[PDB]
Amino acid sequence: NRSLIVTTILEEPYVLFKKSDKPLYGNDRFEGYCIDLLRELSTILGFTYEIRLVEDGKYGAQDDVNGQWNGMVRELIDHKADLAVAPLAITYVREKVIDFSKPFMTLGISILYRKGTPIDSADDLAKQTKIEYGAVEDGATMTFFKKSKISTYDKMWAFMSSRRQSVLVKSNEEGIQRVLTSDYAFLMESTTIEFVTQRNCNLTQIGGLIDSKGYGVGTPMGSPYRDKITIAILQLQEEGKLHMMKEKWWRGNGCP
Amino acid sequence: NRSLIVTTILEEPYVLFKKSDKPLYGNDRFEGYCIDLLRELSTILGFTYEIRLVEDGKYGAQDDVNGQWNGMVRELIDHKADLAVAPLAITYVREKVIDFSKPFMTLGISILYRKGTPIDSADDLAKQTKIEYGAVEDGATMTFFKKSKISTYDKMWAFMSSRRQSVLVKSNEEGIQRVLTSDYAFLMESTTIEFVTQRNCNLTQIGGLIDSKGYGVGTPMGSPYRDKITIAILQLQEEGKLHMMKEKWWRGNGCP
Ligand SMILES: N[C@@H](C[C@@H](C/C=C/c1ccc(/N=N/c2ccccc2)cc1)C(=O)O)C(=O)O
Ligand SMILES: [Cl-]
Repeated sequence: NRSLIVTTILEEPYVLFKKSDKPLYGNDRFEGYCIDLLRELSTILGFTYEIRLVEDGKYGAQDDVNGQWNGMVRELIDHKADLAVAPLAITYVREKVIDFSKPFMTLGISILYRKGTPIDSADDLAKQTKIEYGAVEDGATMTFFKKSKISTYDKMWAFMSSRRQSVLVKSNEEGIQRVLTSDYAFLMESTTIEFVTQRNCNLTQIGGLIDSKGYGVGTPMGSPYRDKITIAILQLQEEGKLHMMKEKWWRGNGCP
Repeated sequence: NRSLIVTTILEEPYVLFKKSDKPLYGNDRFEGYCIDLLRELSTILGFTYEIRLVEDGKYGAQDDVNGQWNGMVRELIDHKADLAVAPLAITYVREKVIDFSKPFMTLGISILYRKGTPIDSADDLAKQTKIEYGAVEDGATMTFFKKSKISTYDKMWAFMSSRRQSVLVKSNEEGIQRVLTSDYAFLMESTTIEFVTQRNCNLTQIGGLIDSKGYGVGTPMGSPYRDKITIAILQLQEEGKLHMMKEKWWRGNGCP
């Protein structure tokens, strides 16, 4: 029964500040899917924890000049947190430097856009330059296009790469706003798209999932929590609890 | 330098004997998704191997009286195999006794039924009695329904259980043939449903995934290969190689 430090990041509906008229204290300031998941994990494993929002505000990417990591990944590497419980994508490059639990949610990159247009796939966007499109700078989604040898997606990356300053945004809050107020398609993880489209009733996911990945709890390399967390996740999945938590948090405010 | 012993089991289209007019020897006698996966893994990690078909023809379950395991899971526990490369579901009870890689495929229980009807979900079946529905008796799909506390799945279990002589079958093939000839829906893994619907143009999956689980490569607890194989699988996913393999082994002769 250690007391752990858990790093996480603000992103609805995984983690948000709980609405209140007066200051809330400590872990009580937060709510969301990942907050509920962290509570269920602590019940099973028997630990208390302090939630600390990641200090530099980032998920985790590697500086290609100096090799250094940032974000929640770096916090784990440096043993500044015990666990990262967030919508943090399990990717090849990250799994090499930290230990992820098995996934608690499965998803893929897709496209956020306006409802009734001729666009129907990544190919449709890749073909033309008239409708702009991008992703959040330095997330797994942007990293995917940058590294992809796949035809359409190297082509999409050229468009993005040569327009880094315009089409790449700094957050999801900013991407969504750009979709809503300009002619722009936002490349984004499908779970987040599904939350957005149950709120902004004039937006939609375009096409299928472009790839496949999961979110996992991050731990430092070698951590004894990693396997215990994987086993607790499997228990919660088999009890129906992960599904119930997803329904709780994605229950859109009634989108006609 | 030591070759690995890989336990597996015959299961279409994951592992089958290859039909060929040309002489085949040893491992080359097998083909399938899991064989292609093993070959990619051995190229990436640089190991040689011998494929062996599991002695008791089982994936792996624990005896409810004496606590002993069988199947491929037992071969890993006893250190008789280094890897199990098969569509072995990553479950809580198994993950406690062996080390699974991360999933190479993610799936769930779903519903096989004919096209063209107003039936659109599990709930549509649950609240009627005209259309019969069932599953393989004593299979993982049945286990789910029996333990679920969800209202819809509870009704479904009560129906299937009480009507077991009428609606449960001994094999997927008996259930599929029944969907084709009679007013009957069949519950099984979505991977199997996809294989079927690619070959039976008059059939479809109804609704989405009822639960969520992954197939993973098994290794003995503590194996140094587990994390390596995880990292190779993530590389293959990101390169689009696992998607290409899935398409190769699942695609049928096309349907309008
Ligand atoms: N979930 C993905 C990240 C996800 C999208 C969002 C990435 C993102 C990256 C950095 C980020 N940073 N926000 C701040 C905010 C304030 C200060 C510094 C940074 C905000 C969002 C994606 O679709 O790629 C991952 O795990 O990398
Ligand atoms: Cl793992």
